[PDB]
Amino acid sequence: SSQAWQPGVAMPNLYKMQRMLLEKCDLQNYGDSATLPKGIMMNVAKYTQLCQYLNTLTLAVPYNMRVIHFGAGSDKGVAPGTAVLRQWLPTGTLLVDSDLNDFVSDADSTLIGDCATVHTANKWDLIISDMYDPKTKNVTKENDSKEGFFTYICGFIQQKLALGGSVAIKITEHSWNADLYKLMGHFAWWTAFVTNVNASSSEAFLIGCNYLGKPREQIDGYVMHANYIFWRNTNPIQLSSYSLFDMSKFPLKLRGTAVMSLKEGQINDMILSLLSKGRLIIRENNRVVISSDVLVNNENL
Amino acid sequence: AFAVDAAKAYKDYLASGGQPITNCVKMLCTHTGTGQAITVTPEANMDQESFGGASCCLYCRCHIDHPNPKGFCDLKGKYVQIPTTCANDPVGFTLKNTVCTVCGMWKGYGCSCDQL
Ligand SMILES: Nc1ncnc2c1ncn2[C@@H]1O[C@H](COP(=O)(O)O)[C@@H](O)[C@H]1O
Ligand SMILES: [Cl-]
Ligand SMILES: [Zn+2]
Ligand SMILES: [Zn+2]
Repeated sequence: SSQAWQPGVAMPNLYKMQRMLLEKCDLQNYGDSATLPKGIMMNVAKYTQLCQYLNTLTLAVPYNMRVIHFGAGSDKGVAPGTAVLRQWLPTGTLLVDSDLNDFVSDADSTLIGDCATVHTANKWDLIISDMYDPKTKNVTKENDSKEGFFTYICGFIQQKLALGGSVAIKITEHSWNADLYKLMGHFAWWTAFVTNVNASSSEAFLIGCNYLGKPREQIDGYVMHANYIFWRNTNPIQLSSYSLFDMSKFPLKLRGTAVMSLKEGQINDMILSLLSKGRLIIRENNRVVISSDVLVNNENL
Repeated sequence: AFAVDAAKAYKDYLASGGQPITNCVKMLCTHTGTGQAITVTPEANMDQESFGGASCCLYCRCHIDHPNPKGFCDLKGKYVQIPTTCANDPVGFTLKNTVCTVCGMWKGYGCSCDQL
């Protein structure tokens, strides 16, 4: 293979360059399962492979890093993905997580409610989303770009992602948004990453690597999602848990990436080059303050 | 005067044959770590499993106040190493056992401080 010993498979660049039409996703291995190590949950394995892949990219890793994780609750009432992120991230990293339903978490702070109720004063160095509604898996209806939490995520990135920061946002055949693909062109690099443990699913993480705050490439998101599905439809990925057994190089290196505050007028080509290489983060370095909007109602008489 | 005693309730439920709390979050790790009980990153040795701390805390999992005037949690935001022989019930293990304040090992499951 070669591929079976990786944490997963990233969309090859040539598939990004196509102009495919959207088809139904029909995966050959749809129903295969990886053999997980004894007692290990799918969500731990999936997040572990995501982080192993992110270790291969040029993520900025400043002191006093700030990471926010949407869709972090499980139907079990715990947060396995958050637990993996906290293991991966340098000790001391500020980690906030959130979900619609109540759950217990290892994050530094947790907000319960619809993601649209979440507000933050500060900018973030990394945004992870596992948000998903399994109702979208209806093959009897047309597969159009979805709004909902994707509309929130797009605005949140444009308003609250530090220049230089990165994102990993979970999509599927039916859970996707064209504007989010378009926003991938505002990063120095991007891909769609499929974990080897969950390769039987049309799930992927759309990863934007080093945010530039402006279009570097113009992407048509309807077309790009068709390109992604074409890739999946024609490239069966062998289910594999092999990478889970080598955790010796798992921790994210604390690079001490520089953080500066800068005004739009100061973002020259040399700055943009440092951003693009994972060598600079642009944001305020103030205290991290978050909140959840609460709707108040009195239902008496 | 009245306070719910969740610890005693779980101990008695277990002695009566109740199934231990499940879905504690087990971490992947090298299993070449220090073996200390509660750490900022997984530190299981060959004879332990590492778990996300909040998922192994009776008070976190039951949604009840922590028995501590400040309500602080020893486990949330950390990782807990559980002997593999006791990993079927991490919440029971952390409830019933104590960490040596000197070496950070579990009393009776790694602490050698009382040796000659
Ligand atoms: N609009 C939303 N705001 C916040 N969390 C959401 C939203 N939609 C879905 N989620 C969460 O996303 C998670 C998806 O995980 P799963 O359903 O296990 O793939 C669930 O815990 C949901 O509660
Ligand atoms: Cl419970
Ligand atoms: Zn607790
Ligand atoms: Zn000791």
